[PDB]
Amino acid sequence: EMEKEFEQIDKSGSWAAIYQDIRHEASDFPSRVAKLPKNKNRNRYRDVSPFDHSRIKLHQEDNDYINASLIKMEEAQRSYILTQGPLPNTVGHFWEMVWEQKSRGVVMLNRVMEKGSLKCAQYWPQKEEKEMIFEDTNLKLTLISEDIKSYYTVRQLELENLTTQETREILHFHYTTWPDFGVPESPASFLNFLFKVRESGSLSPEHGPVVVHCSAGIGRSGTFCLADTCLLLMDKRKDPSSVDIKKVLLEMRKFRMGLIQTADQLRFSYLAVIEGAKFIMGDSSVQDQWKELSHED
Ligand SMILES: O=C(O)COc1cccc(Cl)c1
Repeated sequence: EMEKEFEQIDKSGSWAAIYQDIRHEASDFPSRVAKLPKNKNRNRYRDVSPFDHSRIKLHQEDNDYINASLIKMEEAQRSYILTQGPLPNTVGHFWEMVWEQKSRGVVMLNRVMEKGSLKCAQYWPQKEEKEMIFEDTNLKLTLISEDIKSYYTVRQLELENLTTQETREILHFHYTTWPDFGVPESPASFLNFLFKVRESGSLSPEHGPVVVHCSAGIGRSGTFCLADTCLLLMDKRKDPSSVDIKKVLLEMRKFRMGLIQTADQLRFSYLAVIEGAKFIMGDSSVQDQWKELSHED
């Protein structure tokens, strides 16, 4: 059981040690396309690249490259696209990807500005009456509605293919109180947020994969899909002891490098899964307690 493993590592203070064993066992696959000189301005960080085998390709003849990976969790029947925060010159590529992959949800785990620096381009509209047009990819994006909670925001967006006049509704889930290289206030507000994404249908197999990002798309983004996948596996087998979070994280690291960036993100992931297991194990009321503790009202 992970809860016992949790106490052993906590009492022995071994998080930095567990974390280094994961770093050392992690997959290394080629990322040749990311490193082509024509793609240097498509990468936010020189040291965070998609592997060639799992990279998302844009359907455009000129240049198919975006810093985005498909993470396919076969047993859980869940897919995720993990990506960087869009750059000023890749906002059009970002929405082209959302369109082409048939995604229903975008999960954003960072603020546009953190620690006095820009972590992400402002890639969605701030007011209903001021829509965004991406000339390079022929898409229009309108803000339909915005629901603000204390520490996250849910936006309904309309994406229009200007080439075919097709429209889709995209849900933007914005977690607004999670610091870079840090961990949420408590497992409670993070779990409340993850359950809200699930409730929307955005993670369901009748849609394309959810798009998840932070600044690099590996740390905070990693924590989100590790907790979701672990809870679904636990669900699927109704056995908390059957789930090894270290093995799931290594399986995810076959698809994108660096998922979970610090030992505290790793400890946070264990905590989130352990608390989440209360619900998965048949205590429905725990979901209402999370909503209370998160103080979203
Ligand atoms: O997602 C996080 O919390 C941390 O991830 C990173 C942020 C910026 C740069 C790099 Cl290399 C990683």
